Amino acid sequence: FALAQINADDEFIGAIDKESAEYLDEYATLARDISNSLTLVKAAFGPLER
Amino acid sequence: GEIIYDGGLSSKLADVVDKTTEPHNADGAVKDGRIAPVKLDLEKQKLDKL
Amino acid sequence: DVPFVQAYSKFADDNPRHLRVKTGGKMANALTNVIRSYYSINAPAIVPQV
Amino acid sequence: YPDADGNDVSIIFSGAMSHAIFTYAQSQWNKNIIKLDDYIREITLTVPKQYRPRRFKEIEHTHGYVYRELNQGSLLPLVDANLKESSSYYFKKLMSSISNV
Amino acid sequence: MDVLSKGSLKELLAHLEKTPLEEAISYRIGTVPYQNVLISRNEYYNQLYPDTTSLIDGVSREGQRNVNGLIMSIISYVVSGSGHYIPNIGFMLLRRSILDILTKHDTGLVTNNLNYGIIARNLTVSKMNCEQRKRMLICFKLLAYKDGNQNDYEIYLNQNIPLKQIAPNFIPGDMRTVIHNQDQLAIVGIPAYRLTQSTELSIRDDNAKSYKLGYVDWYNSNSFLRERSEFNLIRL
Repeated sequence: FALAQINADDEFIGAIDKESAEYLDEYATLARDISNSLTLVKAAFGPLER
Repeated sequence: GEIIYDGGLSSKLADVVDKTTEPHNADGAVKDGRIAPVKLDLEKQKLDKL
Repeated sequence: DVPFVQAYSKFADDNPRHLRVKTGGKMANALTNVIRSYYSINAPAIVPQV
Repeated sequence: YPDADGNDVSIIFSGAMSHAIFTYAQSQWNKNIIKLDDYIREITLTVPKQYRPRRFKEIEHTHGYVYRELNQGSLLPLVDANLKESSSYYFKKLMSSISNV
Repeated sequence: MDVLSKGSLKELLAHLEKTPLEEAISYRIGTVPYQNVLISRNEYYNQLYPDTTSLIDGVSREGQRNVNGLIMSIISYVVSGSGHYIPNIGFMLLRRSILDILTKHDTGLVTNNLNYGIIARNLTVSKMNCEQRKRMLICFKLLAYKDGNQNDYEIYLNQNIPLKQIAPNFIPGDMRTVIHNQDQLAIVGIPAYRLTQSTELSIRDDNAKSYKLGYVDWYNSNSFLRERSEFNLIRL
């Protein structure tokens, strides 16, 4: 009944959404950090025994 | 004797901008009606905003 | 497909292409022809020095 | 004394282990140090066919070097889990990312 | 690479003045031309691909030590970027530039008694494109005018109508014709957008494509490597 209207016009520059494009890109940096951290811990600590 | 030719204002074909220029579209004789190139803040190193 | 794309791009100077068999590009062509040339003198010399 | 390719080689009295560790570290960092022209070639392969990189100064093209890492990584270790309980919290952050009317 | 990049008659003639005959010839034995061979093109077909080796393939081939072999080597260098294997030319001719061999009497080489029809047949003029045909005719005209054989050059053009249409418009002795010439003779050059790193069927087409693809890298990274060798040396 009270359905608001979403404009979302100023978000797009032509057919490109800058905020969405930039937000997707920072996951590539996160992927690099995950592999870097995992390998460094494996080399520093080796097999773990409890 | 009388001087007929001694030089004058010389026309140069090219204007070589001796400085780094950010990417731009056509302006001058040809004007580009399309939107200017979108500056995207990609390839971040430290992960901000994620 | 990330590890394969990186290795193929280094090998073939081109990324793997969809709807197109991946054979190795110019590196594969040069390697195949020099193998033929090594076997016999009758085999031609096709690959240039450049 | 100078090397054939212009490098400077220092002969000194040093330890066996200190020499082994230091020179191995040098060789590991060196394989990631490449010329600017080779770096541009690698960049050009990633970008679309019509895009090209802007040229640097003339000094940087003749003698420039850059350190690069070719490891792209993977998101699977974060992804591979039982996301049932963490999905609700992630969805709330997802909804807040886009500005709300 | 440098010769194929020149796109004007002025630039081509200037380059031939600065280039010794050593660059035209090669020291690799190669293979005998005019041979029906089967080559591997795995991009397209599983079966081997037939082709015929020629002097304009871009790969060094064996050539005789007569005057014709030297002229054919020069023309191949202009149109394909690589010359032939002529054994023991001698230091006297290697130091001379290509243009002096073509347009001077001090080289000690008798270039008269040359048949342009025989040379054109050996160079497979039917297989070369407009730019390669134009470059070949430039060499012929320089040779003809130096030896006073302008009539034989005209006779050759009359017998070959397709070559007469695209004949160069310069006269070897007149400088005004060289400067005002508007021919385009660039086999290779930096292209707008790019070209795919894919192979071609023919030996000539694939070798020509390899020159175009490598021109961009050669353009950027040649000045320093050449200078390192050029420094502390005397030119031939």
